[PDB]
Amino acid sequence: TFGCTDSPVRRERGQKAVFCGLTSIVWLHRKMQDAFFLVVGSRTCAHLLQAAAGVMIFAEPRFGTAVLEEQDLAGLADAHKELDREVAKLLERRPDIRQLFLVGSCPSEVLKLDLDRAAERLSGLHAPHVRVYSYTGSGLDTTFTQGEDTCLAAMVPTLDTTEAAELIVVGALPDVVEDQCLSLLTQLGVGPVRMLPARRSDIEPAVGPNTRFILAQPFLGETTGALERRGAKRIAAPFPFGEEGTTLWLKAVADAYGVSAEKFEAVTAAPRARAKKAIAAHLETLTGKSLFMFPDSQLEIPLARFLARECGMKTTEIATPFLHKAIMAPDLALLPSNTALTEGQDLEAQLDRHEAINPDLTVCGLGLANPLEAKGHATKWAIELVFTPVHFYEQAGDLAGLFSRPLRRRALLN
Amino acid sequence: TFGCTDSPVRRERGQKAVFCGLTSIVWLHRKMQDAFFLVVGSRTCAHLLQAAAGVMIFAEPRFGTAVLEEQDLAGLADAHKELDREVAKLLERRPDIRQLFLVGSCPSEVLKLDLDRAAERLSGLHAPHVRVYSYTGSGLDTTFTQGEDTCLAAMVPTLDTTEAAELIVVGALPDVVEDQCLSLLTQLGVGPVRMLPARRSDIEPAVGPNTRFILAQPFLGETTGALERRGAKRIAAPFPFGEEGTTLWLKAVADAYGVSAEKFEAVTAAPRARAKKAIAAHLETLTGKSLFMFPDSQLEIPLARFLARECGMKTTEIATPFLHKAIMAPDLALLPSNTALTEGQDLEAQLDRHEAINPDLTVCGLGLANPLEAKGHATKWAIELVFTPVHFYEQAGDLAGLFSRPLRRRALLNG
Amino acid sequence: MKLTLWTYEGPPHVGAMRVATAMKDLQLVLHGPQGDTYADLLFTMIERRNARPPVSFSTFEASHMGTDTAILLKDALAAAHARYKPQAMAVALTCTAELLQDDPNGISRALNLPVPVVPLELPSYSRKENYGADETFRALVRALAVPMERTPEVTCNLLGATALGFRHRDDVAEVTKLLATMGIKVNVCAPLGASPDDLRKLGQAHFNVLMYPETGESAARHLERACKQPFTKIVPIGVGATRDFLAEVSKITGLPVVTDESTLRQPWWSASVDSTYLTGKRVFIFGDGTHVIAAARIAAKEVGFEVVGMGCYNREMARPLRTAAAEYGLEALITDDYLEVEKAIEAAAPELILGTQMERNIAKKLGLPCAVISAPVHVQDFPARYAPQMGFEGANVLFDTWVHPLVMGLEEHLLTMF
Amino acid sequence: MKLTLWTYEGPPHVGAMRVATAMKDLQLVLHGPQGDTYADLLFTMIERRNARPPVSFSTFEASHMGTDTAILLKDALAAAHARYKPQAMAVALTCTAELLQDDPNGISRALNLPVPVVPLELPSYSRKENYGADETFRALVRALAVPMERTPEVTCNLLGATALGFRHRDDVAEVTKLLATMGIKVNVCAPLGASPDDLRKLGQAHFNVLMYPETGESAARHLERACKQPFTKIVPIGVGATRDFLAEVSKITGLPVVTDESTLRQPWWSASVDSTYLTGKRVFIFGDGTHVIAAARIAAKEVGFEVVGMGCYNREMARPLRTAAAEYGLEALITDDYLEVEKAIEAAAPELILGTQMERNIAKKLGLPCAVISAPVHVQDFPARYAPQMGFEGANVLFDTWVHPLVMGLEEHLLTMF
Ligand code: PMR
Ligand code: PMR
Ligand code: SF4
Ligand code: SF4
Repeated sequence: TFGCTDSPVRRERGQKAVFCGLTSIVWLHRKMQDAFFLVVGSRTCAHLLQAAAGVMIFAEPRFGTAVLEEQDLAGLADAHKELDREVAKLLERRPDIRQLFLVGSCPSEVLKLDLDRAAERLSGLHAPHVRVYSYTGSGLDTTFTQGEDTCLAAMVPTLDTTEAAELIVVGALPDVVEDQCLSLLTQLGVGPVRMLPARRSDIEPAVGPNTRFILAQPFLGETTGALERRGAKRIAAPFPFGEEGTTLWLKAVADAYGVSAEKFEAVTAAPRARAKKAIAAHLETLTGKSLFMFPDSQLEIPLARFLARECGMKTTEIATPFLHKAIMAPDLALLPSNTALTEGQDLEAQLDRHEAINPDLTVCGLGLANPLEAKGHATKWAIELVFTPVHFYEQAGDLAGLFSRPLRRRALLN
Repeated sequence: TFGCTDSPVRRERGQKAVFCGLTSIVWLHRKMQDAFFLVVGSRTCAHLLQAAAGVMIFAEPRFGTAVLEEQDLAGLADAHKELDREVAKLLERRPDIRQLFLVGSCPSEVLKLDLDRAAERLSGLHAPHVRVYSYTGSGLDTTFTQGEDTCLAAMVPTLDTTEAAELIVVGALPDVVEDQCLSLLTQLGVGPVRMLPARRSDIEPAVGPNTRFILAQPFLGETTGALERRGAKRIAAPFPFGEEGTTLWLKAVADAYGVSAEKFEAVTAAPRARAKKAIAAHLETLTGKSLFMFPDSQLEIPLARFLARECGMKTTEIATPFLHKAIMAPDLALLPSNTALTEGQDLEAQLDRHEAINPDLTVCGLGLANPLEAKGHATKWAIELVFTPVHFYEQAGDLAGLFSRPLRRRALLNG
Repeated sequence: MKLTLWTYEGPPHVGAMRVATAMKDLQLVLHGPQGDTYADLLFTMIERRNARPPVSFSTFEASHMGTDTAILLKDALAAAHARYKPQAMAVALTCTAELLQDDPNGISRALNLPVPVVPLELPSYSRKENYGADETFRALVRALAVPMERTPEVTCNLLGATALGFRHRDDVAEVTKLLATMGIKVNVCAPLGASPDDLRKLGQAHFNVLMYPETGESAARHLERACKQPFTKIVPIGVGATRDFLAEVSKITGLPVVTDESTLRQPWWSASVDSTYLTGKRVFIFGDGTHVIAAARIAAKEVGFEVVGMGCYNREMARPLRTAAAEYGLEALITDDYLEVEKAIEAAAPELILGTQMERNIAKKLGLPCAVISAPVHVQDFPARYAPQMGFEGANVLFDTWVHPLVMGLEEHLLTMF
Repeated sequence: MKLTLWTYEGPPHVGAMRVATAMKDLQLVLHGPQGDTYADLLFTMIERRNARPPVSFSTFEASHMGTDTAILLKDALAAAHARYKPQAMAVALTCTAELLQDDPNGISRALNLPVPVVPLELPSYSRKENYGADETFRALVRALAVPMERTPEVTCNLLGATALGFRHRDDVAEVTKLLATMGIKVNVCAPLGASPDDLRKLGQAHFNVLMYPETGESAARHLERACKQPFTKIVPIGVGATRDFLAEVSKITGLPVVTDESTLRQPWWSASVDSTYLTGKRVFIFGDGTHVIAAARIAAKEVGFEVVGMGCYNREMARPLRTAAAEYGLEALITDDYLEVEKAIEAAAPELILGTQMERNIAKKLGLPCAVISAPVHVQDFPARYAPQMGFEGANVLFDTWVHPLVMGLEEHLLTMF
């Protein structure tokens, strides 16, 4: 009745309608104050970033694209020299940049520009004031949120060493969410706890053989691997979405740090009740409604789990761009047994399945949202789940509200 | 060729298209910082003030209307204890007001509300923090700028007495204009000098048998009379419009205070050449152009004089709501002798004369402007002349520009 | 006495002026002091009309009071007629002339002009602008309108459009289109565009479209008695209300409702995911009764706002507003006092204000988004461009207008988690 | 490498999508990576479309590169034809696919589909969006348009209107009205609303109306050679340019110019006394060549502004702009670099900016009034309401639009002396 542990997931390739990992810069540059994100790509990549950024593009943001010119398209050694000239020119103008990320794209990768080596040589040149990294955000390699994962993983080898037994919470979270997380954990008697990424380059967490980490976000497979390579040990947990997800997440940390059951219960009791109450306000519209999720971000399984178990929704097909088995285990074990799971996408085939199901609410991207609405399908646009505070207790009702809203609007307008 | 001293002026009456003196509150309240202007009138009077004030009405202005209700019209209705209630309530929440003006309107006057009596009663009740005055701004009594005159005149009997021989410059001028005037007179060695009205209620000028005053605005006949009753003597002068107007006005003060010719010419030479050069930028468009002025404000004669003498314009009919002969004598002596002068108005007859003249530029109100534009007549809307710094040397170019602008727009838009 | 800074409506004689100025070949003569011509500027400047309003004042002042005031009125009536040769005239008192004892009816009858002079009774101390317009138009229709045989084809009159009416120009154009698509032509649009002789031919229409109850209600009721003409009770502002209006017209005439919806874009704009952030946004609504009632329905049922306040300044529309407000679980705010509107807005803490030019400024003061839905209005809300509030294009216009002041989805999401 | 934050135009394949999405019954297949479908959102979100664009991508990714990429393009063409049964298809390369060795022409010929598959040459590292659309439409006209008999009635084609075009929807409607008044009907409007079959019958039109040079100039020049059809050189934005356009059309057809100006209000609005304070307002103008040339004439000759800067981001319009700018005594600013636009604005210190969405944001930082006259543009500039830039209603819309951000005459006089 509950448990998708052994559910056969449909793995699917074909036409896809997803974002590349470049899009991660849009939220990363806001969290990471000392950082600049320089894409090496074409006008296409620049055009994506500006359309994605919206009003952000006019807010003097800490990102840009070194757009490939015709002369850059042949002769690898010359292209590397041009990149260095372009970086030297940017850095010379911008003393405030302490972290520079060289971001890989489809054009740079087909050109086989070794940005990993460029980062290595640029770090050596511009040390100690500017550390430069390299990671891929290309559509060939990443989908949407995986851009955060490749970014954070690039920082890990370079983090300071320590023998301290500290906690690292991994994932870029809204400041309010991050603050609540630190508070709850401090109340539980666990510390010091640091965040990856930090808000500044001079306060990144150190890592060593006694470090524990826990993922706040499901899409962090590479970063997990890199942390494990440094000796860090992961705390397995469902993702902190809703009252139940948050409790189970904090409980895993508590159990790992030997926190008493009485202490856990006393710190967690009030915020738990407040979360369940906030959610209850959205139960009437949400309960019994069929849910369908197109793949976008890897938040699908944890959010499907939250919506079924806490909001009474019925799952139909729940699709994800990538499913990390070990990381997704705790959530899969709670996901209702009926759920049809998909990894990847064959767009037209998936759209045919969608129409046959005729789901009450469809989570999908902005390329699908309006066309689906026009066909009489109520939608919930997927990007909002990455651009709203949605983790932990205080945001549990707001999260439910994100899904009740489009159904309430539909009813309101007819 | 110049001089309209003995020109017959047409005294015309009938339908008029002019503002009542209530409209003067719109600029008066900005100048007089600790004053409040309370019209006793109808919704018509509040409607006018709101329309006139535009953006100002939303800036919590220092004016209002005690609007008469049906109950206030009755022969047993104590509208005076109603009015006292109204001002007590107004002053209760407004300790910033040191001067309250009870402004008469057509309804208050036809009803025969004694606002003068009310002002004395109420200033006794609210002494020494607020002095309350009474004047008429009604359409029955006053036209447009004459409301400034009736306001200032009401303040005069109340001014401190002095034996001092000081100068009062009369007329509410923009701050920048007032500072320039004050600077030039200080440079000439004349002083000390004060403005009526002052910026605040505690620095109003004193008046006495040795006081001199000069008018900066032509519409100040009643204030002139009131000051002369306190024993003060006027300095006659053309109005300080343009380079020539301003020199003559300054020279009159210079001559009055025994200022030498050497010092006058030295203080005055640089500002003068600067003004004359600023005017020349507008000469090509303005020269030879015929001018017609409808009556609105009493600035018509002095502005017509400036446009003919300094801008090469040709007068046709120049009309004014009121022509104070003594005050306007200097400007009239300088007006081109061909000028047809009119005091008052019969709107349809005056529009008929306008039509037959077919003048190049017509100064008129906002009620006539667009209608006249639609008949092919280039207009210069008259209100702007009270709502722009136009007096003295520094603004002489800007003043010429007010008149060249509509002619240049017409050319720019018709090829 | 009432301490007054802002007034939503002028005196009733201004309403008379906007019936006269709406019409052609009619001269209105107001018994009034010199100075009251300030109202002409409303028409020449705000509506930017290219001609002087067909209105003149007797222009009494201090030197011609007493027995002269009655003579000045006589002369004004005589001179207006000789010069302009109108098909009919109207005579009325200004607020100051109401305190006098001159009789415009007796004065006008003794003059014995070859055309009708219609005397108007406008109580200036108890009534306001909208009543002035409604009563002037009614008095003129009762003087001129006459029973006639119906037009061979189905026709209606349009009633209530005036000079200085908020979007009256384009509402007339848009409503005419709505009716033409159903095979219904307009007989007379009145007062706007109509002459006294057009008012004489009002009775040959099959029914009346009551465009604006505040300026057409009384004439609509008279024409129902005199000419046995039904008039529409639904004002076609909003998609729903436009549909109900057409169903109403259909019942009156027996003609099927036909629509051209090829450029109706508001429903899809509102249904698109771009608009989901608009759900439950708290809106305060103020203005005249007609426009407030219409706006609340669009807000709640078409755009998906939560209506959190509803009121009007004209208590002539208080009954239907109270009835409308109750549908939203709200008590109607009936007041002409802007300070009381300001208090109600602050108490309701809305995210959007729909109202008058006064509410535009209250909204500025409070740092709140605002759109104009109703007179009183400034020059900008008399646009050069096609800008109806009525019908299907009006729904398009209203959608764009209301969402404009609101920061957009993306911006909202950046101003919370960053 | 060229450091880029803001880009005025996207890549050429987005221009191809603008043509394909404008059309009906045409499937575009783009050889491109997973992720490039972001451009779909331009049409679904900004232009607010109710269907998926008729554009599919081969969707190659790291695990399926090499000899698979060619297979993927083949499968994408086959699948798009089998599912949608279009009348024709187009195939092009994304920027990334340009770096690959796959031959779209060779692959499509080896599939041997029942319909034409038109290969497109879009150089993504040297050219941009507008060229992509201009070229795509040209290639389609080259493939489909044939010599024909002329229609018995005088008809024309409208050329250059696309999806994601700034006021293309309403410009099309307004230009159509202008032509109908002269007795000229539209044969085919293309690309917007046209099917591949409509393009086959382009030849029967007497002449072509080039609505937008940046997106239709090449197809206009081809049709002059192939179908002997003259095309109009004057773009009807502004009263004067509309009159010049109508006289131009008059020479082509021999038909006299007939105008309906019953609703043309901009000239009177501009002539009215309310507008006198607009004289000499210093205006800086930026955007695409067409809209900047048109705006400068209105600014100077119709509104009375002084034009203090003129520029465009699209080098295809550099010469016509230089020519136009010299008439104002100006050097045209030719740049795609918003930082250069910002500097030129700062040096000119204008009182008003007419530009794109970027200029609106430059103006905000500088605290300057700004109105939008050209793409790139946000969702608000794709309105529900009627909002042409062309013809007589366009002139109305443009007058209201440009004057709105400016502080009014009265408020100006309050600066100032108080
Ligand atoms: C790259 C294409 C693209 C386009 C054309 C839009 C339009 C648009 N995106 Mg945006 N958006 C694009 C992409 C993205 N958006 C993103 C974010 C975003 C948010 C959070 C939101 C949004 C929105 C929009 C909107 C609505 C208007 C606006 O709020 O600016 C457009 C036209 C807006 C909305 O109402 O969605 C339903 C909203 O809340 N976008 C992100 C996050 C990385 C991306 C990549
Ligand atoms: C009493 C009626 C009335 C009306 C309806 C308007 C409208 C109007 N007055 Mg105003 N104006 C009125 C009167 C007055 N105006 C006054 C002032 C004034 C100025 C300085 C200006 C102005 C103007 C206007 C305008 C134009 C729009 C605006 O500036 O707000 C309207 C509609 C405006 C203009 O462009 O005039 C050509 C301008 O610069 N008014 C004054 C000074 C006491 C009065 C009495
Ligand atoms: S003319 Fe008389 S009634 Fe009219 S606004 Fe002026 S004071 Fe009031
Ligand atoms: S990285 Fe690849 S998928 Fe993303 S915008 Fe650039 S070319 Fe497109």
